[PDB]
Amino acid sequence: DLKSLAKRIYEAYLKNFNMNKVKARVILSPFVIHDMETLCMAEKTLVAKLNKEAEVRIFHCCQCTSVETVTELTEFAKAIPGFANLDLNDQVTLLKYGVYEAIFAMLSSVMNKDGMLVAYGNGFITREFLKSLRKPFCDIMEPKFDFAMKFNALELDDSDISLFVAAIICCGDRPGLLNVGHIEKMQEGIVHVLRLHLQSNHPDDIFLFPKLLQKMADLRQLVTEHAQLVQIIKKTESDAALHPLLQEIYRDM
Amino acid sequence: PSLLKKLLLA
Ligand SMILES: CCC(CC)c1nn(-c2ccc(F)cc2)c2nc(N3CCN(C(=O)OC(C)(C)C)CC3)cc(C(=O)O)c12
Repeated sequence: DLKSLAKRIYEAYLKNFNMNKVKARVILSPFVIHDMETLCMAEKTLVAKLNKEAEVRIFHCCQCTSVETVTELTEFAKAIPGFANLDLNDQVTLLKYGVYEAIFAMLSSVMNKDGMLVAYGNGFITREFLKSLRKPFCDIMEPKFDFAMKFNALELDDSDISLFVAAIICCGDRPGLLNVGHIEKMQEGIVHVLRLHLQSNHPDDIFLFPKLLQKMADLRQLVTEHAQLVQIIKKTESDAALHPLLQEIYRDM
Repeated sequence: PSLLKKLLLA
């Protein structure tokens, strides 16, 4: 049913994602990590003990956050009408190429010009401290901040983002898709519902929808360049062991 | 069998 599609996707968004825009905006208005001293201060309370370099510690914390978000995005996609009806291989393909586009889109909700939220809202790491790290760890979030700054200027809310993320996942352009025509039909319904929602929620910007279409293309390019950084770390950083779920996602992308 | 299939089959 397309009459209740926007309400159902928004509800699945609020149900499955521990962090959203209205929650992050409340916190951003919370320990601050701005140097090596405050980083160790935060890790003493938010990380458990069972030694590696600080760049690898932030790497493992960030990749762990991605693993949980992939699980949330999987459950979110299950609540999208028609997704569970696809073949199991098609569901894998949609998530494989879609999760990181949705992750970096959703990352904008916890970012401002000065930094981003970490540790489920309990910490705030500054933009300069991330740039002050050694290469290639300092070249990771900088293009994400740049994307987030232009994306946040659109002033979308969780109701807009929920439909945006749904359109990202249900993309008939992913390589190796089987039921291309039916997934394209699913995308058409979500995109059309997103079009009407943007018309009602943002009547002051009647060209907001083509703006969001360009952000979808910006995200795919941001992800492809991000996967190149993943391979650099995988090949030239032994202490940065990569999570098996993330190994499977980036493999053959 | 892949790990992404585990999250989808659950
Ligand atoms: C390129 C290697 C790769 C490891 C697979 C990686 N290295 N770093 C990194 C390392 C050091 C640093 F100083 C800043 C960053 C990363 N940050 C990510 N982001 C994305 C989700 N994340 C979040 O909070 O997600 C929401 C907002 C809750 C949805 C923030 C962290 C995602 C990835 C990733 O490719 O998996 C990643």
